[PDB]
Amino acid sequence: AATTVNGGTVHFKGEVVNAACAVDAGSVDQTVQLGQVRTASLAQEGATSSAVGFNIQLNDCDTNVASKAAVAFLGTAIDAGHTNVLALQSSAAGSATNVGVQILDRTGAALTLDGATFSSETTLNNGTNTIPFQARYFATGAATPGAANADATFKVQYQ
Amino acid sequence: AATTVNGGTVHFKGEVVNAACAVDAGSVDQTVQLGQVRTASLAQEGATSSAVGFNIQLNDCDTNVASKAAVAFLGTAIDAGHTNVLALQSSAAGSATNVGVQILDRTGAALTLDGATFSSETTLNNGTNTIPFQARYFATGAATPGAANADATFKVQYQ
Amino acid sequence: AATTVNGGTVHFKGEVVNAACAVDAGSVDQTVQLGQVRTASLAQEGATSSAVGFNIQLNDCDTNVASKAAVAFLGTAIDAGHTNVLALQSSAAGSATNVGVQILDRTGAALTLDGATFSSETTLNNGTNTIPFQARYFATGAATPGAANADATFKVQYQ
Amino acid sequence: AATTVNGGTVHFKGEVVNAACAVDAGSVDQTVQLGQVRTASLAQEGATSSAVGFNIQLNDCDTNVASKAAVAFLGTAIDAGHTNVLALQSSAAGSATNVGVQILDRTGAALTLDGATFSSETTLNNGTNTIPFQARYFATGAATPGAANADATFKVQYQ
Amino acid sequence: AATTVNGGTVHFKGEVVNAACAVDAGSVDQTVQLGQVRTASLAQEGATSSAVGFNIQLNDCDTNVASKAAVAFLGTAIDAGHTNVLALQSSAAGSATNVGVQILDRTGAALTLDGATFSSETTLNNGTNTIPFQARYFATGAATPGAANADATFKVQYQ
Amino acid sequence: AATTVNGGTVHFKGEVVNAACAVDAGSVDQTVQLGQVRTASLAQEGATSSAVGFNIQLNDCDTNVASKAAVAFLGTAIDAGHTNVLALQSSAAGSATNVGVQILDRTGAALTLDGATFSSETTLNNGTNTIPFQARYFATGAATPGAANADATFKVQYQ
Repeated sequence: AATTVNGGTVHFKGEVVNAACAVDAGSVDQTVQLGQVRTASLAQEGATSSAVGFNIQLNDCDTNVASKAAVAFLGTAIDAGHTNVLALQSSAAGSATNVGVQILDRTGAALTLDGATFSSETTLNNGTNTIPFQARYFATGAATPGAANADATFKVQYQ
Repeated sequence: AATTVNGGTVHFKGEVVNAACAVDAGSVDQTVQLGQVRTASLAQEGATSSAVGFNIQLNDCDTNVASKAAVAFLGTAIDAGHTNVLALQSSAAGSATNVGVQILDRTGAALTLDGATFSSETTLNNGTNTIPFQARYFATGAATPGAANADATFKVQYQ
Repeated sequence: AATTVNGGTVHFKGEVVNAACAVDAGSVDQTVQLGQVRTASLAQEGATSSAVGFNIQLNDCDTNVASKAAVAFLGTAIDAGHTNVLALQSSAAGSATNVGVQILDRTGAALTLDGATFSSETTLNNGTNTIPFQARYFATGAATPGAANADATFKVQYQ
Repeated sequence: AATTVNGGTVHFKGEVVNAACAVDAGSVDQTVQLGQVRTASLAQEGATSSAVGFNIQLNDCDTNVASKAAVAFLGTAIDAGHTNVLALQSSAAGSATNVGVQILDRTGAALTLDGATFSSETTLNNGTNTIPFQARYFATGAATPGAANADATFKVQYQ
Repeated sequence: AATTVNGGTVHFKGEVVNAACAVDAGSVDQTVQLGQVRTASLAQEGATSSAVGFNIQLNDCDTNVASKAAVAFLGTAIDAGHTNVLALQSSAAGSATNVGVQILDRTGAALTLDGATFSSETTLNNGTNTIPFQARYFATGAATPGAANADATFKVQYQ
Repeated sequence: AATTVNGGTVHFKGEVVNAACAVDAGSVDQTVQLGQVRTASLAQEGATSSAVGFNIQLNDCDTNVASKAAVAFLGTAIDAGHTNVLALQSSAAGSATNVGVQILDRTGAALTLDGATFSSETTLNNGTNTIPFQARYFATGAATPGAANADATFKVQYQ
């Protein structure tokens, strides 16, 4: 008779921005799988494999508010100096060696995973704008077998 | 020869309740994303956006044991007085301003995030009962860009 | 020479039940699309549009074991009080307003998305039984443009 | 004017291997549903139901590099001793009893979910090799109604 | 001009072992939820509910180094004498009564949470070995509503 | 009637810096797990295993204020002279021997855990800058089994 208990838990994930563009609910998080890459194939100093395609959906956009648009990516360096390529996940005893995922900016040139690296001339129109980006496999030298997992955060700037 | 080492770790999350309703294993924790909300859109004193939908699954329920059912939500106030709306996560230098997520009770009226606020006439039947709830964006005045993340805990009462 | 790597992943989805009815492998998950609904068309307090048709296939059924059969649906309320209608997906900044999908029980009367709402006199025969159900668009008042996506879980009771 | 916000998130899932075989992007994760199994049907000590079929696609394969090929599966034991059969998901209050999914190796004999159980003579050819495997329902005694969900990880060895 | 400040913090969690088996980075910590258990259901002296399934991934394994393998679990006793069952978390005013989680060894028989209780004949093969284990709800008598949370540490022995 | 008691406790963790970069709330503390490392694998004088990837998020950054950026790490020496590698946690009777975690600077060369070792040419842009860093396993000679846990503090300099 009269029993108070905790049902479950609800995670309210959200983020406030400007009146220029807003990422979709199911667009916030996207799963992009590169696949299994062979070491022999990526055993060259500066080797590049097929580039995966993916774009972040962003509905609710205006043109009078913001005309210009910038893009950036948040990640880690594959081999320190090579900040253009992403690094392994966190498997010190199960990851790969000199193997990562490079990020190409829609601007035309390859971007570097720095976070605040906003160097793109994206056009913002009235509707559901979308930011395209590529991500291929990049080797710093001798690719090794193991784990080639990682993560990146998308960035948008309204001007 | 003969090496004893610690494999890994196992988190045993559980909770004992009454013989009226029991939350499902994969129903215990649910990820609900509101998305990116524009300040200009939520720049009104008492502004409300689209309300997200979500229900907590609860299998194993009886009718002779408990007929009535109460529901409540655990969270924080957006602007103190507005305890009906949830508050920001914890980013003092990256969160939003006057922006939160309101909780609507299935009873019909809007509920306030107080925890012990059990004001709902939910009918408990024999089977897998479920508690519906909505959660839209609520502005206390001038919405600001940044972070609009938060969390809430579900509550159930058997009578 | 001798390289051990992780091929892929296999998700084994299953569920044990009684010897009365068993859902088919390809019948477990069904994709039902309502389509694009106009606000002006659903801008009435308690408006209803065309009802979609769909039935869950369930082979392997007995008659001596269970003669009676109950049915229920798991979902969320469109406007709290209106628990009979489903709610939006989770797009706080891209969903609709006062727009949802109602569920009609094969029993004749409209059922409410509560989960444990088993109120149907379904006849269980020897063979491949199937549970019919309808789902039309329901407006609580002034329909709004955006997203009208949601999900529901089917429920069966053997007696 | 000039507003920097976080767009979304991108999950870069990958894995480096040898120059013998590489799993396809859409082949990495496969959804295999067994369906609803009746207790009465699996209420025998060592009962087996229909076996589901599924094979992991693996393009980019060589023959001069690796001629032999091994296969293994990662999972849990249904009843401890019965490590050959998979166990329930994690629903302590919603799962089944003595009900699981057995794994059959393409080698001919049934394999046990141990992870490092590589006991198969798979032939590696030049092209897109594929590893076949079956998975039927296995009862340790008296099957119970509830949840029969689980997961397994595929394993490949190049020699 | 020239400002030195502390960025953040990095927790380097690791553990050195033998050349027989090594737990994966993301396998080190695993989240296993039992769910909500009803008192009436666990109100019997020595009552047992559904057993959850879970296995600790351990890549990098050899066969010539270690052939035999032992397993153990670290936890607390539910009711002192019943060291086979885990105890509550630490909520003296919010936990349950006579309610815990039992641990079943893959060896076939049920193991007791003692830590150094290595009584299993696990076979170590070349590749990614995995240790299966079950964990159901165990009542010492009259189950009570509240909190049924706890934790356990995995243990492995190479011989 | 009228009872004054202490509810709980709230830890207010914060840090004031310059107008060049500010670490995120959930970015302040990051959990990086290396995993289980085999002694035989790290039984070489100056052995290095897979390097883990991780970057500290830092939103709110300016370009006119600070253009150059320095980075440093705070930790202990694995074997005194080897200040480039981190040392064990504090388990004098449960830690490892000659086993630690090296830190690689994004500048390209490997950095030493000294704290005030700011030797990196990081570019500061307008937005959410991020500092990448790697951390692999480093052996001073004969690796031993036990504990390989440690901690490091991130450092940033604005110029």
